[PDB]
Amino acid sequence: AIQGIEGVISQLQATAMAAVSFAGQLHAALDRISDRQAAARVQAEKFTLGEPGIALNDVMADMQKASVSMQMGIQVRNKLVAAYQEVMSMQV
Amino acid sequence: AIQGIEGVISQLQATAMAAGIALNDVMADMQKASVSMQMGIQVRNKLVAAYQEVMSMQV
Amino acid sequence: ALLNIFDIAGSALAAQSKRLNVAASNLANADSVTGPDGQPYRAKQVVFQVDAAPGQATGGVKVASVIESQAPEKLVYEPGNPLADANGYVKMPNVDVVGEMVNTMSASRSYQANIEVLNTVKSMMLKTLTLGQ
Amino acid sequence: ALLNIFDIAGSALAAQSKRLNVAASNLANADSVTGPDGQPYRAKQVVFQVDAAPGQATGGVKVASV
Amino acid sequence: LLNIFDIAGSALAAQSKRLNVAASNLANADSVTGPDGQPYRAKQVVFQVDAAPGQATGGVKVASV
Amino acid sequence: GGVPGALSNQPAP
Amino acid sequence: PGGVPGALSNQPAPPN
Amino acid sequence: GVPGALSNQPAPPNEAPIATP
Amino acid sequence: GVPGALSNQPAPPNEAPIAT
Amino acid sequence: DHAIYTAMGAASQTLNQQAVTASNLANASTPGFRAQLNALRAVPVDGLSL
Amino acid sequence: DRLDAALRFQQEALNLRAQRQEILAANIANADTPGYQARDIDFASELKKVMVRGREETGGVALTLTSSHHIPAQAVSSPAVDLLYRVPDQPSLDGNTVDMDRERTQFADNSLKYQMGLTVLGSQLKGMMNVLQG
Amino acid sequence: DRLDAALRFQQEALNLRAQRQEILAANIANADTPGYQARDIDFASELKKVMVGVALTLTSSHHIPAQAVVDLLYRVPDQPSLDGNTVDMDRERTQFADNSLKYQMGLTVLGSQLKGMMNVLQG
Repeated sequence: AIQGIEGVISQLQATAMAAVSFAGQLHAALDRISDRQAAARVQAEKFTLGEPGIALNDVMADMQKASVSMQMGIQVRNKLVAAYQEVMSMQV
Repeated sequence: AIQGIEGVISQLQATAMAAGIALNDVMADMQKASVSMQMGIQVRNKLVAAYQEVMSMQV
Repeated sequence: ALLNIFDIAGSALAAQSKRLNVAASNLANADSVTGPDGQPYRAKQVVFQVDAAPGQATGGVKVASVIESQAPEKLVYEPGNPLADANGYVKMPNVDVVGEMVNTMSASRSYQANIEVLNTVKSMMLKTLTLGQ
Repeated sequence: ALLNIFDIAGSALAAQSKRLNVAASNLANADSVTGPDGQPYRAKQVVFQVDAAPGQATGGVKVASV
Repeated sequence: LLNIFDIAGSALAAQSKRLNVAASNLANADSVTGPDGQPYRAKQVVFQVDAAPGQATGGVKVASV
Repeated sequence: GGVPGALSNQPAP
Repeated sequence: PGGVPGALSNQPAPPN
Repeated sequence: GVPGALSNQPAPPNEAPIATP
Repeated sequence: GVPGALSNQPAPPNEAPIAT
Repeated sequence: DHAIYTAMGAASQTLNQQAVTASNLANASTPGFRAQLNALRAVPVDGLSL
Repeated sequence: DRLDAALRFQQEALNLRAQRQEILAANIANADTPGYQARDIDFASELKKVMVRGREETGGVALTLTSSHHIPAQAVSSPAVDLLYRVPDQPSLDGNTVDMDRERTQFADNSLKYQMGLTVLGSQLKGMMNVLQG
Repeated sequence: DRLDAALRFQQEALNLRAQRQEILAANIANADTPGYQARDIDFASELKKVMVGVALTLTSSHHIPAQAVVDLLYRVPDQPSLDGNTVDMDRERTQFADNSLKYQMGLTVLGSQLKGMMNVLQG
């Protein structure tokens, strides 16, 4: 927006005068896990396609790693949900 | 720190007077943290219950 | 640090696959006489090295380079074949068939052992993920 | 298409089959006086080349011509 | 490490050693000389009980060739 | 790299 | 220092 | 071209005459 | 040393010569 | 796992000996020929234990 | 502090089990490489050493990343364990001392002992959630 | 459905592998027929074609829904037979074994994807 760019220049002036989070970390972890899974899937599809240079060893190992990463994400989600349920049971 | 070295010499005077990350680590610290959080929740619940029992009195 | 076993065993699997492929290529061309450049086929072999960067204690295995096998070229007296020598000494590859068959068997067995390592490691990782639950 | 080992070994099988066919045809025509037309039968030979391949280090066997 | 595991591993090692000795002997049925010029004298392994701290029952160790 | 694996698709396609 | 695996390094090599 | 490739055309019939026509 | 035991010193390089 | 290599060496050297014998037999009519003797030498591998 | 100290022995034993299995897998991978002496560690002595003095690493040196656009890179970070040589059983011309029977027996034994460590640690952690359960 | 889009590629690859397996086995079975041409499909191109329709509209209950209802490439002959049969044993045996292996690999990948989608939900 024009007013949005005004706000950007205002924050730049703020930085001049002066002279990431848990949700961000969870989003980063989800993005990393999804990117790994998509990379393994894309390599598997490329191997199934018949394109040269892609070895079955690498495909199978990358699928293994993607499965392990998915399981790690599932466990983290399970605990996190359990901790949230525990906190919401706290008496106030 | 200068104050940190002051604290070190103070503890020496006290002695005078007296005379990447793997799943193995990730999971273990994750479990602890869960255990410590549960302990904190239970202790606070006990304290809050005691306080409400005291305040629900009749004087 | 069970994740590094993934890298170690994957590198080992790839190296053994390359070794088996090179051995099979040598075996399939034992009877060849000509190459794409007209040169006789030279038996080739991989070189295995520890896949450890400077300062790394123990790693998997890696294929450094593919080298021509050191053995006299098999001379055949056929001065009627269009490819020949000054005295009619056709040069044939120095492939030792027994060695290549034993190499293929050894590569297959080492490959299967690494697969077992990977399988049991993944099972342990899943457990570990089921630590407290 | 084929896995590399499959292609190499299948090419080896096909090349050996071609060589065996040439040998059998020669053994059949050992006493032939005239061919399709009137010219004598000439013994055939099969020449094995190594499939250059991008890898070069690994490659099967092809047969350019008889 | 674990007892039965120790026993089975020691016995696997002993039987592998015996198999290797037998294979080397079979290879040298017709050998006429060695490096020094002496004849090849056939090898045979000696099995002994590995129960040093385990009373009279334990694994098998190859004492000598 | 220079050598393709045995379990790879026909380097020669 | 590694070396060639299999047949070449398990056959009796020349002296020098 | 190479024996074992894929083409959209059937191979011509395999005739082997005994005498020259 | 007993085979299968642990020692801090590496085994010497072994060789199988043909002629002494 | 390494007895296979001992047996493979034995088989390959048996092939070499057979090649020598066949080369000798091919020259049964060669004028003034001297046959090549063959002998299997045993090489003991010198490690530390057995 | 108290909970960290109570669960520290089994946690460290399980980490050392993981590192020993990494070493054994490296030995199995290099089983056909000519000129590779098999490596292994003394579990008990190294375990006591890690408990008295905390875990340490030989390398670990990595590029610092002050900004959000710096390219992350690390050299090597291996443990401070003593990699000892295993005594060979029988000689080999290529020159490696990886005897496969020994490798696979140690692998299976380490596997079961790691599962035992997981079981003990999980039992202790449940044995604690049971208490914190009211 | 989004679930179809995730599993579309592996399902189509598995179906194409089964069809090519049937074609190769038909080539094996008709090896002795004189004048039979060995046919095959180009797996990658057909997989593109399948991966890259209009159900007729049903106004009421009685209205009947729309009723539903690959290209074969000739193999280049290697050796000329006298009966006109171009089926080669070795080539198609290797192709048959390879197709069996790839069918198993596709089954493995599809099963892994379904099992992951399942353990995401289980709880």
